[PDB]
Amino acid sequence: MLTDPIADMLTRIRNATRVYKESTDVPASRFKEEILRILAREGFIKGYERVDVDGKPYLRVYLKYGPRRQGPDPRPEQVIHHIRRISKPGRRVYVGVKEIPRVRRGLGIAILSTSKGVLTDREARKLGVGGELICEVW
Amino acid sequence: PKKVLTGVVVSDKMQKTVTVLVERQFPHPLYGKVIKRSKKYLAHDPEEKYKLGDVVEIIESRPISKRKRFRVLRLVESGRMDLVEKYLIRRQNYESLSK
Amino acid sequence: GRYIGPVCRLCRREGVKLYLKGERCYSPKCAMERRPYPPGQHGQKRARRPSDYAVRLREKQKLRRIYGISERQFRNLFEEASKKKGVTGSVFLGLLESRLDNVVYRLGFAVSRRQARQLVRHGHITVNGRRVDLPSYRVRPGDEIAVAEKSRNLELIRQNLEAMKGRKVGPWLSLDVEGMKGKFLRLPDREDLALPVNEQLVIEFYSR
Amino acid sequence: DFEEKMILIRRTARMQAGGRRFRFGALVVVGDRQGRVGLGFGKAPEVPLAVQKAGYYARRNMVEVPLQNGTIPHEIEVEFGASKIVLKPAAPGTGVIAGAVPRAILELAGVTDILTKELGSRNPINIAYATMEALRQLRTKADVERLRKG
Amino acid sequence: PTINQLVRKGREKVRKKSKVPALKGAPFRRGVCTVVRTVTPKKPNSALRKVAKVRLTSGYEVTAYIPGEGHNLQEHSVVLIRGGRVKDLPGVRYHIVRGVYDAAGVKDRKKSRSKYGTKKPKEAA
RNA sequence: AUUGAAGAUU
RNA sequence: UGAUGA
RNA sequence: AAACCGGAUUAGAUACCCGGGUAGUCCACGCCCUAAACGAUGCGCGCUAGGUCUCUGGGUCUCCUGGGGGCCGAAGCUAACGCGU
RNA sequence: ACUCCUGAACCCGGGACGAAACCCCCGACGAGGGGACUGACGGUACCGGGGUAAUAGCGCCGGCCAACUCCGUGCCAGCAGCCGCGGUAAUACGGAGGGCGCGAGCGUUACCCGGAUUCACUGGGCGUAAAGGGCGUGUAGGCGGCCUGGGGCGUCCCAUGUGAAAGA
Ligand SMILES: [Mg+2]
Ligand SMILES: [Mg+2]
Ligand SMILES: [Mg+2]
Ligand SMILES: [Mg+2]
Ligand SMILES: [Mg+2]
Ligand SMILES: [Mg+2]
Repeated sequence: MLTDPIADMLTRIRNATRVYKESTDVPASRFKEEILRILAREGFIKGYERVDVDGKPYLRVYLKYGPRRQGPDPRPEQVIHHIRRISKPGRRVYVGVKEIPRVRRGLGIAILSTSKGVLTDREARKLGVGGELICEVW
Repeated sequence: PKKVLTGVVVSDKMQKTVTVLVERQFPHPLYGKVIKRSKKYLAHDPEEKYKLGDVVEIIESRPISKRKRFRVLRLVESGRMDLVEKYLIRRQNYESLSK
Repeated sequence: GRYIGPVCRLCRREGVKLYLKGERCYSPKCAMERRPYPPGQHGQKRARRPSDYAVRLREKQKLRRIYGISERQFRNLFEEASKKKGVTGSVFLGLLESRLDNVVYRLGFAVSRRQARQLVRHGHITVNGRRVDLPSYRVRPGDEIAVAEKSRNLELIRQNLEAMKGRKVGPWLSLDVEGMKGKFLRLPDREDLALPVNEQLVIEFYSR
Repeated sequence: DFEEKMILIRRTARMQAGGRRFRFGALVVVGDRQGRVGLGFGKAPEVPLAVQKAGYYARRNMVEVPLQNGTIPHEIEVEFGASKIVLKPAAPGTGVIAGAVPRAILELAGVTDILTKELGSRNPINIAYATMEALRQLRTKADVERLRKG
Repeated sequence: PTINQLVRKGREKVRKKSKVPALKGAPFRRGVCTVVRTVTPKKPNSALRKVAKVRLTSGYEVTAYIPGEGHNLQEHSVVLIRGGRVKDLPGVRYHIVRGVYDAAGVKDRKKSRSKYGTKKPKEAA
């Protein structure tokens, strides 16, 4: 049935970038969108937009890389080095504000969902609230 | 404050008494996952009033018997025989577990 | 406690001059002039290429052997230094350097640490006037370290304190030569000490 | 001139008609203690030419180690085969608390405060190779910023 | 295992076994001898090794090694036992403490004197 | 006696 | 079809 | 064709080879519940280059497009061997 | 060794705090003021004077692991935490010189945690290393696509009570 849609997205994304695709559809959900917004803003993706395919709502995700590279193996560095689900249907994961993780001494993000909406970790910390720890990303 | 618990009536087979199944759920100390867990309470129903399938509040009470220690505070909703159904089948699984 | 045995003899082995005698370890030997090599039947056969361990060992040996404080006591001071706030390698140095017996010597009242230690045990020293006979005594900043007026007479106190008339003293210390007394101004900054010793390696010896 | 420490020498052996035939392998690190290290694996009929040969390959294989005062930008774990290394940043005063293999490598990039763990297979060669890959993999605030601007 | 699985069964504590029923934990036990046989080692080892059968205050009767140059033990000898296998002699897992009870210390012993149980001798000392 | 030394062999 | 222990 | 009865072979031959032979192999009904019961690879779903052979549908039938069976092998994975829509 | 110097012990002299209340007197049996008795530790601690060069042991030195040489011994006697030493040249046995380590201690044995991501939540695996159930059906249970609204149980936040002393 597809059991964790948000896992899915992270994975679709993880997969498309390692073969350096320009873009990936992922079937669209409001929540998925909210996570994408962060990705976009935090400068991990170029951007994203709604689209249809076979006339059902998707989300094209435009991915983003580094420059062509030095010697044998000219593959660009990845912008999204690591994108990992934390909370999962098997095991939900929640943090109080005092215990939100700091991803790769701040060079990374942790999307995290609160009752004040979906936020990066600094975002959440600032508005002094915690919630479901969605994924890390660096 | 006298504890208030809310559950499902799964037995009226006793005079002035009801058995109430109260589910509780929480994060498992080591393994994290939110796990369910429940307990039946025998509660005081003096006007043999609440019946099989009612959802009720249960309130911490001055003792009535050995094991009667709660009284039926009120009714939340009637009908919920699915919940009783759940309990009953789980109960009958038990035969199909010995020798 | 404390060592007691052949000495300008590790002025040796540890590879480098420790002035443990002081008075002589200054003049055609810390024993170390005549034979700059390890002791015993084997000490001048070809150096064995020493292990990462060996190295760390000797280095702490070196440092400790300088203040002649015992392993038990040394270790306690180190653990003290670890858990304390700030850069643990240094602080440890500050702390060893705060031992009365060492300070008595840094002030020149004696010519060595082992000799200095005796003057402390034998009542010849005061701290802020009140007498103190503990080598291990922790000197804090602002403390005045006197010769005991009763002891001010002996051929030794004379000779050593006279010897100091010309002499310069620790940036972190002060010493009024005439009135036979010193002040402990501040604990020494790593830079103030010139110890033949890489402390980061000592820290490393107390890892595994 | 960089610094050069020998992490490992071993004697391997192959078989031929009547008798075995020995060889020597040498793991050598070279570093300027200022954010530049190299690993070198050199093998030869004799220890010296081997060690020496390592030296040569070490200098031909070098890394940007972005020190940030004694320590590294952030945490990394790297797997190399069954070998795994974790590298952790530390405030000054700590030291290089590592195993002999990555200590050697960290020390010669002039890392002075780092917390490490060897996990998985502890085989020196691969631990050393992971360590290098780990360092080779460190980014800094700057690089990230460049990457994400677009 | 899945996490549900760990919730269901959990991990299992690796709780492991003594090598030395000198029973009640006890760091030493007192026994009385029975045989003072000699035994051949195994492996690639050849020699005539000293052993006693010891009947213990544990209730237990077992074989123990008699360490050092030469002993003075026989049938009714009465001895303290310490644990320490022999490793060349499978089924020998306890040593006899030398210098306790009816076990003489090792005569003429200069070096590791503390084991073997022999007093500081007097010569030029 | 033999073996590097033994077991075995006169 | 066999080739005593290290 | 186990067993077993003989014939050879062999140092011997409770075996390999040869001549016989009962259970069994076959059927019905009831048991047994095992295996190198193997892809030594649990089941479902989503994602990630291609080439070529093949079974079986559909299309506008060079081909395109489903569902099986194969091999080679992007990225990747693996201790390696390998695995690889 | 030997020169000088200091002076643990030991001797002499002094000598505690710990104890100001109960009580009595004044006041008023109050408040407040005055007064007296009382020390097991103990002639101890501590202070002053005098003053003797005055105890060193245990473990270890093949590798891991810091520290090497000569005899003896000849798969013996023995060592041995694991790997392993000893078969006539033993840095591995026993002794000795020397050496390393710790020091009024040093070693041994037993037991607990560590290292052991070797029960793996943090943090493991199952083609050939140990590990896919012989295969299905489907009970409990676990898990559950996209949109909107209620509720607010989980979850998150603020305040507040609680979390004794010891310990840290
Ligand atoms: Mg792996
Ligand atoms: Mg392993
Ligand atoms: Mg054979
Ligand atoms: Mg042998
Ligand atoms: Mg495993
Ligand atoms: Mg298997």
